[PDB]
Amino acid sequence: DFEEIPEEYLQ
Amino acid sequence: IVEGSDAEIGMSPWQVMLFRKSPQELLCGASLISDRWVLTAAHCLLYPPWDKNFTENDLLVRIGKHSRTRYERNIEKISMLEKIYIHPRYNWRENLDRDIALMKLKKPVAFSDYIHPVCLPDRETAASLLQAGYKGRVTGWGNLKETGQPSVLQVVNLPIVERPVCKDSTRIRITDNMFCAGYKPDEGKRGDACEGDSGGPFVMKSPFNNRWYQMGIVSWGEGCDRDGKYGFYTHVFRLKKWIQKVIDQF
Amino acid sequence: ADCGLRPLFEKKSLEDKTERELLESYI
Ligand SMILES: CN(CC(=O)NCc1ccc(C(=N)N)cc1)C(=O)[C@@H](Cc1ccccc1)NS(=O)(=O)Cc1ccccc1
Ligand SMILES: *[C@@H]1O[C@H](CO)[C@@H](O)[C@H](O)[C@H]1NC(C)=O
Ligand code: NA
Ligand code: NA
Repeated sequence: DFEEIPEEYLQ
Repeated sequence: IVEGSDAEIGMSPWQVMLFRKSPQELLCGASLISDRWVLTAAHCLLYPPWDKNFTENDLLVRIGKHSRTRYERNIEKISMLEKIYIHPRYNWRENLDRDIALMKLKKPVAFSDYIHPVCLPDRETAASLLQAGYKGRVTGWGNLKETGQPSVLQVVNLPIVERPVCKDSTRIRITDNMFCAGYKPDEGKRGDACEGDSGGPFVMKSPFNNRWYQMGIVSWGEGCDRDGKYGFYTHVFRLKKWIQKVIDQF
Repeated sequence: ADCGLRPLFEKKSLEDKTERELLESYI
């Protein structure tokens, strides 16, 4: 049930 | 962590979460030892028997966390990995001997109330504190039981166990690069690290200079919190020459 | 240089709820 993290960190 | 309790805010500001990018999930614990270096267990990254072999781009490092699953806006910081260094003599084939790895971050992390490095032990501090009966502290977001998952970081204090008792508790070959900790069946109290806590720190607060030192890395155990079993930890001081060699070179 | 000293505890001279358990074991 992990909350999504900001997209910048997955780029 | 089994039979522990909720951490206090800022109690373990060196605690790191190793986070898998896809699928998004907890991989392991880890610890902050400088503004650019993170320490963890080798088996968090490489364990061929379970088809585990992560590369730098598979993972994120999340620092300053308390909540396991929340994105802790304005508090946690998320870092990318520049390079992974696994001990060249890490023994994944037999007994997880030298279960240790370093990770260099792409950019330095800013320290804060929630983010701060732990000390690594010198020979003297290690000799003084690594004694049977002396208690250290283990932290993590791993399983609450052997066979769910915590809302926030868990903490448990556990005594170092005499080496012959460690050896006699298991059929696995123990080495000088490991120590074990936990209560005996006769001691009443209990507690253990578990799956998901791997790579996280076993720390001790020096009574000489009042600083926290990381003496161990959560490494392995037969089940979790079983009577007559103990948690095994990578002996950080025994491998500090390798640690220093990597940081000096890279 | 500043390793192992927590902003919300040692740096403020506050103790956490169980660190005394560790100290008491260091005989
Ligand atoms: C394979 N392994 C490594 C591992 O799972 N490490 C994570 C871990 C960390 C801490 C603890 C603990 N303190 N109880 C347990 C597991 C084990 O611990 C093995 C023993 C082993 C050690 C060295 C080499 C081969 C086998 N034990 S095991 O019981 O398979 C680990 C396990 C615990 C709970 C649920 C599922 C699995
Ligand atoms: C693990 O991954 C790396 C990179 O793909 C590879 O070179 C290596 O052979 C793999 N297996 C290991 C270290 O056992
Ligand atoms: Na044995
Ligand atoms: Na036990």
